Amino acid sequence: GPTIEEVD
Amino acid sequence: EQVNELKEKGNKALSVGNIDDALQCYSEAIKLDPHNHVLYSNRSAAYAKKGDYQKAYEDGCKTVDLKPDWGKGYSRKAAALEFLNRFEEAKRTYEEGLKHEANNPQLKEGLQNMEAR
Ligand code: NI
Ligand code: NI
Repeated sequence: GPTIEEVD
Repeated sequence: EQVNELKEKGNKALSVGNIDDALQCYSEAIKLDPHNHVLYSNRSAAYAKKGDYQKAYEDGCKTVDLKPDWGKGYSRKAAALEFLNRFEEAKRTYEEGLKHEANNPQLKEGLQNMEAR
């Protein structure tokens, strides 16, 4: 599944 | 600083698994600073974690609209498209991002994944 990148 | 404050509050809520609280924090910050791409990118992430991929997509699109040179916005948009099973568009989004940040590893990986499906 797609990766949800960390928030900034 | 107030915007950063709300963003941090949102990041913390997200860190403890309170996604709805995170969305509320990011949305309040967005009201104060509607041109802040970081807020839309973070809200896109929260919506994706929640499983509302249409809203994750809308926020990823807004991130790209506001800051087209930022590769991560295309990753937000493209990830939402993948969840939405719109892979052709996801692939083109990674490609579009690479026209702005050619050496971005996440976009390169995304493109590679879409080219391997
Ligand atoms: Ni404006
Ligand atoms: Ni462009």
